[PDB]
Amino acid sequence: HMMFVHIADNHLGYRQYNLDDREKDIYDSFKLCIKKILEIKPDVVLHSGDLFNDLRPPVKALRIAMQAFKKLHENNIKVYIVAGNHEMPRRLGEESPLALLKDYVKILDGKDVINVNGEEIFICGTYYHKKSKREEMLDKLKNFESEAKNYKKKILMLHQGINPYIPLDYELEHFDLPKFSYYALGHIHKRILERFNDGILAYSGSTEIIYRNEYEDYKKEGKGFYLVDFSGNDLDISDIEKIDIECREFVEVNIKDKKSFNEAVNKIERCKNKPVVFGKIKREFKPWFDTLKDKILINKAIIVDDEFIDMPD
Amino acid sequence: HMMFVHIADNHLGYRQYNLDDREKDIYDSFKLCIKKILEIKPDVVLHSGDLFNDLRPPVKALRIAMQAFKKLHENNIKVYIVAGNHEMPRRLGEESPLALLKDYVKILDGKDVINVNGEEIFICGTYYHKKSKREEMLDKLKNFESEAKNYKKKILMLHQGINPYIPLDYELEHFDLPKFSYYALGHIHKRILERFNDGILAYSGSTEIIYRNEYEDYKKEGKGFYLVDFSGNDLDISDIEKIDIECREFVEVNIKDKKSFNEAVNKIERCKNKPVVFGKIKREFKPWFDTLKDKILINKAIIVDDE
Amino acid sequence: MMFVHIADNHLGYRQYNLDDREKDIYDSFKLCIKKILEIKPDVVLHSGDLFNDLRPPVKALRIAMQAFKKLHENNIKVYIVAGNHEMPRRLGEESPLALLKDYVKILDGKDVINVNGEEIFICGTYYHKKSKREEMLDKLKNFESEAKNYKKKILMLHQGINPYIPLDYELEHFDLPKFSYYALGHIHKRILERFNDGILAYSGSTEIIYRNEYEDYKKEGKGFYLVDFSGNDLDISDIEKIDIECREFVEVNIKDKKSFNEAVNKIERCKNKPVVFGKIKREFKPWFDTLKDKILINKAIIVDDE
Amino acid sequence: RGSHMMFVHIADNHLGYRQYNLDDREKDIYDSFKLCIKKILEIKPDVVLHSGDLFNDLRPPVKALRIAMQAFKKLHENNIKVYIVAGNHEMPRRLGEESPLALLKDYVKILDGKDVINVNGEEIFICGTYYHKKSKREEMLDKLKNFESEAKNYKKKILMLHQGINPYIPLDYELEHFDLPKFSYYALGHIHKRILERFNDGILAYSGSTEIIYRNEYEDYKKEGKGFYLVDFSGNDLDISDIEKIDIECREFVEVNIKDKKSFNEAVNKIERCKNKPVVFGKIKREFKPWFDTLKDKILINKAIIVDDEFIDMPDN
Amino acid sequence: SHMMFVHIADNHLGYRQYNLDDREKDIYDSFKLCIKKILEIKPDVVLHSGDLFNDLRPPVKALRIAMQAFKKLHENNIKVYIVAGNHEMPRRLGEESPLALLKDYVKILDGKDVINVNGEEIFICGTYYHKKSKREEMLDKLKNFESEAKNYKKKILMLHQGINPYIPLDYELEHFDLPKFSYYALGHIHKRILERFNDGILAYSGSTEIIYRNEYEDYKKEGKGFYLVDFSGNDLDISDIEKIDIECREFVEVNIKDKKSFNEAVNKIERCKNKPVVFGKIKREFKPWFDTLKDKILINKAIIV
Amino acid sequence: GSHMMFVHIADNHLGYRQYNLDDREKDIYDSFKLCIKKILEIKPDVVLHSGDLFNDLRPPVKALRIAMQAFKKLHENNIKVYIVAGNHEMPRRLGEESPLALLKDYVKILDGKDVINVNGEEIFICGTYYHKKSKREEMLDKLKNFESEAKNYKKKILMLHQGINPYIPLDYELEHFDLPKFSYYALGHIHKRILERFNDGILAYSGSTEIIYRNEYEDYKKEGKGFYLVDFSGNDLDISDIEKIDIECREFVEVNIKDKKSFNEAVNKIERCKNKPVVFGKIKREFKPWFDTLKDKILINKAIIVDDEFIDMP
DNA sequence: GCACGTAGGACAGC
DNA sequence: CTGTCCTACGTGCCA
Ligand SMILES: [Mg+2]
Ligand SMILES: [Mg+2]
Ligand SMILES: [Mg+2]
Ligand SMILES: [Mg+2]
Ligand SMILES: [Mg+2]
Ligand SMILES: [Mg+2]
Ligand SMILES: [Mg+2]
Ligand SMILES: [Mg+2]
Ligand SMILES: [Mg+2]
Ligand SMILES: [Mg+2]
Ligand SMILES: [Mg+2]
Ligand SMILES: [Mg+2]
Repeated sequence: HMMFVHIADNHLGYRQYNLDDREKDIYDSFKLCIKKILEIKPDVVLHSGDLFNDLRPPVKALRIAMQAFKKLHENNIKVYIVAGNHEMPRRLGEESPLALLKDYVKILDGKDVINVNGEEIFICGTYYHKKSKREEMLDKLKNFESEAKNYKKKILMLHQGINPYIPLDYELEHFDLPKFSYYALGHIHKRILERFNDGILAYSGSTEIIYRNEYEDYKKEGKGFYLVDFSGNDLDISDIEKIDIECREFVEVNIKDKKSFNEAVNKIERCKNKPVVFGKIKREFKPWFDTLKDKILINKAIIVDDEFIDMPD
Repeated sequence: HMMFVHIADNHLGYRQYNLDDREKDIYDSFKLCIKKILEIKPDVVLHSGDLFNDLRPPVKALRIAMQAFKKLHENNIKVYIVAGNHEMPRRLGEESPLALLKDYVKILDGKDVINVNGEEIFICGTYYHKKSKREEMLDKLKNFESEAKNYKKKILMLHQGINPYIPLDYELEHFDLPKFSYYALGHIHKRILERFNDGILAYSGSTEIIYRNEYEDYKKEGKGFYLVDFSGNDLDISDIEKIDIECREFVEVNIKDKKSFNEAVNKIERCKNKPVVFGKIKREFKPWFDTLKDKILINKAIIVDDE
Repeated sequence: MMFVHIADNHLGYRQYNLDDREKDIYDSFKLCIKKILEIKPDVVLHSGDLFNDLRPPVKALRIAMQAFKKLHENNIKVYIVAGNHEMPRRLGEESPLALLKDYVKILDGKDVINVNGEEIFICGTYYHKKSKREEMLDKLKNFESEAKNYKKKILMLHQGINPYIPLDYELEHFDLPKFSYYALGHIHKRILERFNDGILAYSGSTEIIYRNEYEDYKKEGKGFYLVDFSGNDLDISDIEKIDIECREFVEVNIKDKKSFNEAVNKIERCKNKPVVFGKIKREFKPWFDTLKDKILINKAIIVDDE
Repeated sequence: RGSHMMFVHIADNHLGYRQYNLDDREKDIYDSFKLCIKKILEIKPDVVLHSGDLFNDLRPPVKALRIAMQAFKKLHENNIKVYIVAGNHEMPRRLGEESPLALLKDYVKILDGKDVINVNGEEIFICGTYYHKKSKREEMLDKLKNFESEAKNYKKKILMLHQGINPYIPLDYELEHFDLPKFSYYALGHIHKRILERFNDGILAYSGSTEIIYRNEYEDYKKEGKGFYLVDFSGNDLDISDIEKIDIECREFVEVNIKDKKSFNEAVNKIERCKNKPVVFGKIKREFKPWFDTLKDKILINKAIIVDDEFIDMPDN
Repeated sequence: SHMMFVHIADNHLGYRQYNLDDREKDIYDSFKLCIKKILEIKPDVVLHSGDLFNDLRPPVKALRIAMQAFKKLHENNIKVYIVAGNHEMPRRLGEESPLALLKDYVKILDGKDVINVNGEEIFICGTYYHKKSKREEMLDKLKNFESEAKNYKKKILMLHQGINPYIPLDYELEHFDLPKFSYYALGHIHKRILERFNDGILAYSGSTEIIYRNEYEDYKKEGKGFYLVDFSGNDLDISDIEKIDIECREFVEVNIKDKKSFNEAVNKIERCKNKPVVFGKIKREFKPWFDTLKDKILINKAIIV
Repeated sequence: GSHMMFVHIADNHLGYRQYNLDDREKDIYDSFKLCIKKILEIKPDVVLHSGDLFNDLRPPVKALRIAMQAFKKLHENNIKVYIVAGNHEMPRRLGEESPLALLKDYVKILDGKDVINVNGEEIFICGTYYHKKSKREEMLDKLKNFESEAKNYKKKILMLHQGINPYIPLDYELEHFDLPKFSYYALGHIHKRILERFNDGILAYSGSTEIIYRNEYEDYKKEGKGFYLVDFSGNDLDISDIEKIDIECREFVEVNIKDKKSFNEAVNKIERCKNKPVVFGKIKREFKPWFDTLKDKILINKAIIVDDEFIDMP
């Protein structure tokens, strides 16, 4: 009877390694999500910020974003967004690139109660605030709890890092946020879904490998977005699907012998799309690995001249 | 039966001296033109490029731009634009911010025939080319006249510099461009209107003082846009009205004595808008002039420790 | 006090011209070193044949230098004697042992090492040929002279001694003076036993160099010795032998179904992909070729006879 | 001369090469190298570019390794940074095999990419790569363009390579001259003759071999002399005028053509005149052979052909 | 003793710094001062390593002084050798060096010559200043000298160049360029340099006056003048080399930043025995005060701030 | 005989480099060295040099070499030499020295009197350097003092380097009536040969030893360049006792090529030359490339090209 | 299908 | 008894 999508951190227009192919990769994976959300046709899409990677994004990025969210709004899919760190103006009077989506998307900086078929469900959220302004936020957060006291299904949207989920730094502590049915969170690029307070907290995670860390969460959790159903009166992890998205493959290598060289080539041959390779290659195997340049997107491996006597337990 | 607007070089989002106020100024003068164009309700608006000052212009610039061209298209005014030096991509696959206006505007890189009341009229244009590709351009230009041979009222749109009107550099020589009724030109920020070939050539000029030099052309010719009627079969200067737009005034000073100082105070009081001051002021007169810093936009004046 | 006696690694030896085999040698060597590093003895005595050639592969050299650096950085003093393989042949030719000069003391005489907290006398010399036995005897007698007033004395040599190796040998058992411990090398089988009121040892090679060494690996095991020499006297009881896993070799004689099953059983029972050698009847050839994925190399002779 | 910047371009020492199976010749190669090294230490440049073939073999004799390691240590200890590219001789063949260049890892930077060196007080871009074959020229072009890309916004750019370039060596060659982008200096090796000349908007150089490795190198030894280059690169532009060529004393070779008393006496004169027992080669008439056999003590090795022919050849003037 | 000889260079006759009569006179006077001491010494040979004149066409007075000097030196049956410096070297073909005017008193060196002194026989070779560009030629030139000196025991080389260790930028030759000679009579380097080199001893006589603003302190540390080697015995070393220094114009450096540094200025300036040249930096506030004593000073061309 | 003879030479302008040509600078040298040679062939008793030996105050070194080479050779043959400083050789700045100074050991620079005793007579010489017109006053006083000391002398010679009013219209430093009665007037500042009786005696300008300005050529053809050879054997001297030594020097041909004739006259005149001539004058544009055929035959072409079509028909 | 080096076996010793 | 032959085969270039 009801379903909604939690996505965030697309970082539209990010250009890793200054590679054209990569800027494309970000766009494509985004469009892939949009296609899937259009295939799913949920009632709501919660977007937890960092739609754009920059404050003044390339025209292609804006074209795609506007193109996409128009297509969603035309399919009677309601979309809520909170501005991420990257989308927050710095000069006075400066506008967010999110402003271009004003006609297809609701930018959240307060409460809103949305009536779906056939239920009535409460949403509140706010833009990215700094660690500096945490005090400011607490009042805002408490005012949200206040107006949500009498609501059964209440969703909170935020673009911050919460203390256990992100070492240093973080803007909020986990005991800072009130009881909500679902926590649509965004600033953290790894996939996080788990019970919290008396409900369920979530980071949708980035939709492509944006920064240097995300390599293992790609294999371990996969990148994409969440699809919460919220059909019944209760919600648990059991009613939350993770939609995965194919994106640029990264293979990590540690070529030190004939075996590790072949394991590398196997991993590379097995890739559907020309991978980004990283890790370490011993000097002695370097020119031999250079034979795979046709089969590889870019080689970001450190070359090691050192002769190690490393032996296993 | 027909009238149309030639505007160009608004340079949206240019932020002169890194000043907030200057970026506003540019917005303001643009939005004024749009209001005045709406008060006029012409049939066509020809925009000869450099609409945005940047390739990835600020968000406010894009919102202003889209709202403006929406407001024009919803009033059934057809708009043509050609991309200027500033709106042209560098990388392959980089897109022009003009593309964000695709829904209200025809971006020209070829011909198009527009049917007015009750006439049929030929328009063609192309984006900004470099001097380097002049040969390429000649081919393009010759093909336009060919496709226009049997047309009586023909308008050509370009965003280039033409050799007599701008010594160095320029991309085309004036004898490069074929016979057309009207030349909708851009890239030269001063107002230029004069007869040419067997028709009438125009540079609409910038809609605000972009560089410090264009200041006197504001004083001397005035900045804004053109309103050509093109009602009869022939068109002449008599049928071209120039719409002016008030914009930020600049004051030049050379204060070494009481005379030039008093002239300075006079001109500053004489200004309608808090002026941008530049020129020379003697070191000794420095603390005396700082009394008007609240009464002035910005002080970009040179200090002279001698004369 | 404690010390390690190792020898005959034959670094860079490439048996059957096999990549995997040259590796095997490196690997077992690096492993002894790791094991030596986990133990952290005071001294490491190396009785020669570290390298298999005078101009060993770059990797072998690279590995060796790293190894002894790591040992020297852990304040373990290392003595080595030049083996037959490490001895220059044309005049002016240099030994690959020279590349280790900064981590290792190459022995051609005496040296007294002060440990915590004992004082102990070491002597040794490079590999001499049979030809120079006369020469060597004097050298040994010169050692005995300088060691008379010393309590704990070790002799390092890389030779074959007459009883321990039928043919050939450079010294007779009665050629060598009385020492506490005879740190010897050049015989690839493990030899440890009391001798001349002391204890004589060949550490044995650290990998299967010749196909002959095949059974002594299973029967005695390859690696090195760990002598402590803590007390005033030392006996076999205070010598630990560290074993090393290495390449297994299977012998075959396939002429019927029995010997075939003995072979496949022996091969599957192997921990590391085996080297097979021996005799196989021609009629069994394509049938045996089914196991190449489970085998390193097949050096068996094919027999067209009845 | 100075400077804010200076560097030495050396290559092709072929350490451990043993020509004619002569101990003496093997020594010669060693000696001349050491002499280059000594001269560099007296010069004290900021950088030393070595364009490969330091060693003649993949598994070089121990003496060569010690001499080599000693040399680059002594250079590194005097804070001269050394960049090297792998020559044909130093490229591993079996998979996993190591280059003897690896033994210099701590004193030398092996180039297979870009690197920007900060000198006092200038900033200069260096790039290079190991030896590629003709077979992999395509592979190489992409890499070379990648250098051109990464050097455009750089002022001083040096390219290091160990290949033969098409005009400079008819057949064979791995690259064509139009393959390589504009660089300030082309630090090249693999052609054992001394080559220096302007090229593109810059200057291309072969340091040449530091001793007579193959039997061909004779005349360029006499005409150009073997050793290395010393470029200063102090100013923003560089021309030949700012490139000094350091010569090196090495084993003398005399070419002889003994056909009469004159040519015989001229042979003996050149040989007696030699500082070091020369390698004699060329032609000796049969009739003069046993007479020349008197000088075997005075000669390193005699590689001259004996000619039985009686020529009635006569010159005009 | 039985034998002695002199090494001098870089007088730069006719240099007129800041267009001052007194400066050009100073150079002259100091040159003539050097000449006086050479006459007091009475050596067997006099070696001059170039840059005697500052230009190829020097003023007539400079030409007069020089000729007069060497006339006075040649008349004592003292042999003199010279090699052409950078400044004395012709540009057009057919253009002559002013040294040519001294042919009657002097031997200009561009090759070998064996001189018999009392009572020994000694080998001299040298050549003029070559450019960096022509280093190759020079090496060949040098190689031919070594050849003709191999069988000679006492061999002296005369050159006017910068050698790589002794002068970073620029130099024409590297120190390993020059063969073993008994004495390296060098020029073009205005600072005093004397030290052993190869199997012998290399020397730069240094300028006889302060040409550039740099040379002020090197006059204090090494002293300016020329070298006097005897070479009577079989061996040569520093032990047999006396250096005659010559009194010349004092230079004062200033940095007036407070009353103290000003007082330090007055102390050093009043300390000048000879009408001083003042240079350096002066604070805006302190300009007029020395003008009370400006009559007591030669010229104030200190950096303008 | 005789008992006495001497040479009057002047204005060699040594180191002059006309048209910036190596050959011209050489020519000046060559003609000078030739004179010295002829003087040595002659072996006169005295040499009077009326100034302008050098062309500048700072002459090129080659010039100084050649000059000194010459006067030493003259002084060593026991020929005493007197010289006066020309316009060119007189210092301007205070303390500046004359290039004449470099010749002190072979030559006497005159700025006063000196009596030289010959075999077996006693004869008076006086002279002075070049003074400007402005300093004529000084000079007249100087001159009265010269006439005064020579009154009781029978053989008295005057050396000057000036232009005298009739012999040179404008400008001149002295009037002809400015100089006193002397046996011989050794004069120099005028490059043309002038010899004539004057004040019961004889005045002479030796003239330049080469064509310094483009004008002097026809004066060379008509009078010839070189020096004078005076004997002064009797108490009086007249033209009869003055031999004029001529010197071959660089020929200059003037052309005025306007027609076929004038062109042919040009080619003839050039071919007739012993030495590749300096050509000057006018050549019509139309004849330029036809005249370019003679480049091998010519030292330098300094003719104006006239494109103008003149109706010049007298 | 080729080439190349290493290994491995053997024969020559003044 | 070092030296060097010969043959055999692993491994990579390649077509
Ligand atoms: Mg983010
Ligand atoms: Mg974020
Ligand atoms: Mg423009
Ligand atoms: Mg514009
Ligand atoms: Mg062994
Ligand atoms: Mg052994
Ligand atoms: Mg090579
Ligand atoms: Mg080579
Ligand atoms: Mg000099
Ligand atoms: Mg000098
Ligand atoms: Mg005159
Ligand atoms: Mg004259």
